[PDB]
Amino acid sequence: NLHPIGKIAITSVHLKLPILKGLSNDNLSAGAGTMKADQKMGEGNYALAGHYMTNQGILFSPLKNVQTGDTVAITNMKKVYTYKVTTKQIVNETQVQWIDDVAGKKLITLVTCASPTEGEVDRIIVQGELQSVKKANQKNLKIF
Repeated sequence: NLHPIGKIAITSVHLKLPILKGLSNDNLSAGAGTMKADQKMGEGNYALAGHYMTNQGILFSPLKNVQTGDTVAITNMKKVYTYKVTTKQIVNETQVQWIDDVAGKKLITLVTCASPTEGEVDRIIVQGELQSVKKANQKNLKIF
């Protein structure tokens, strides 16, 4: 009853989660929440945040194991957008610049806490560049 607007797959770390609109605590506990009101898949910098771990278990923690070169796919069930990871950082929560649109680039930015410890101030950032956009068919949707 959070009404997902998509799904995210990172095959390299066996992550498959719903994409939800906004960073409600429920959204962050269930999957990847859109960090900006006006972002679109395959445009500017598409920013997604998820909790490191929930009561249930691991959620966006796998981001710590993502490597430069790994593929990240998102879909809205119209098109499938595949990104290639270009960097992974541990950064301070103050570094808001990481989610900003970057002129002439099509980026995805994935954010989670650097650990599950209470009052964690650092964030794992995985960022990638758009490699392909497809029609959401049988072939392209298999990974979700």
